[PDB]
Amino acid sequence: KPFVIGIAGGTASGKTTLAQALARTLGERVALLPMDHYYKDLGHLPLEERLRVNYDHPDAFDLALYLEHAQALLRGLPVEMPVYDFRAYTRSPRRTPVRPAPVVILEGILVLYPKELRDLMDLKVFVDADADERFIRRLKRDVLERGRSLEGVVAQYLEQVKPMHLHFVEPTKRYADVIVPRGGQNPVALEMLAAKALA
Amino acid sequence: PKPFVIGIAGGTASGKTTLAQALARTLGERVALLPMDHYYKDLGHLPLEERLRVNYDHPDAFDLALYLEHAQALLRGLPVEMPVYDFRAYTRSPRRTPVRPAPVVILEGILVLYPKELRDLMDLKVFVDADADERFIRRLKRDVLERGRSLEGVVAQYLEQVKPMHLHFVEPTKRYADVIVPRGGQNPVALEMLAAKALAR
Repeated sequence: KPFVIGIAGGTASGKTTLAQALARTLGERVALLPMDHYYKDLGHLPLEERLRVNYDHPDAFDLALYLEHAQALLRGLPVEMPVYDFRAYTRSPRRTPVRPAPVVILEGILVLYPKELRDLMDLKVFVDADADERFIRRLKRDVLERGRSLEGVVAQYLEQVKPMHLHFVEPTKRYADVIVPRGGQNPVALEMLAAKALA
Repeated sequence: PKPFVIGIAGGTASGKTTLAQALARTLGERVALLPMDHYYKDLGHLPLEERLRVNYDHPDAFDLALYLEHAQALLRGLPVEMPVYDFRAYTRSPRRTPVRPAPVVILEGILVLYPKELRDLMDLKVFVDADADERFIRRLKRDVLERGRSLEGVVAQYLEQVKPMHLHFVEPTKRYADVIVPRGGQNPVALEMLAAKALAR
């Protein structure tokens, strides 16, 4: 019976801001599950790998765990969402609690990739943005805010992000019920999504 | 009381028409529908031959001023005399059809999101997206099966007239939309969301 909204789109497409805004509009009546909070725990491998891994490939995601959490929230059961130790680039043993709610938001680049996930959604959304605009947003954030080097941002985008978006993320757009452009700055679409939820 | 104005664009046979009509159906007498394809310029001053060569997908074929005029009228709860196209003479006939005002107005058509003046009148800008191959197929099946056209005729007309206009004029307007609707002819979720958003008033 809880309302399930899946929100997909490219990295830095504004899908995150869109989901975060949707949640804040509904307050404690929601349960947001960020797929990026579900990378495969690779503590066993050295820090040689990890960071060297393609975090945009489906195999990098602990799909099984995500689905389970999605299913629990659906059956009114609270989950222990995984906290990521970005200090060592491995899943932190710390667990952030997610109280079940009448409306559930599943957002992430591959939230529309698996059928078992799509079937759980009452509403499917794809945040669309052009590659150049998505690259620019990620750029401005990493270089201007996070102090990353220009060169590094370019390389990581080209060898890791772009090939994954084209091969896995982009095709999932045809499964969406609604496609939202300018996901980070689109009051109308936000309103439409919230109103449907409040039903 | 504004009222609520929705722009609905998309390519030919993208299902934009199907979506608008179905949305208006849910809203009943509470909605005023103005398809821009009822606003092609009057070409009586042109000999029949010249009217046959006009590309009806070029924005120059549309009577923008008259459309913008009627849109502004309905925004004031004022009814309008929407024109009717005659297929016998390939031109706008003198006969009109009254469109009564309503709390929600739907401006639909190819290029409905093309002019700035029109977009400024819209509270919600929707673009119905569909791949060109599918748009061709849909239009193809409609013309051969329901209009008795040959496959060669539809292709030539599609290649020399429709495709270039869609690429140069229609496709670019997708960037102005607030929401993109795929599979416009069969999307109850999007249709419900549009219905419920209009029912907000």
